[PDB]
Amino acid sequence: TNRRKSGKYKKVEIKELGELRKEPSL
Repeated sequence: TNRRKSGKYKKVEIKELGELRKEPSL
């Protein structure tokens, strides 16, 4: 069921990088 696995990492790709986006550090 690859579609369900992909969705988990897709959240991280946006949010976890989104923490750095809060700026300056985190």
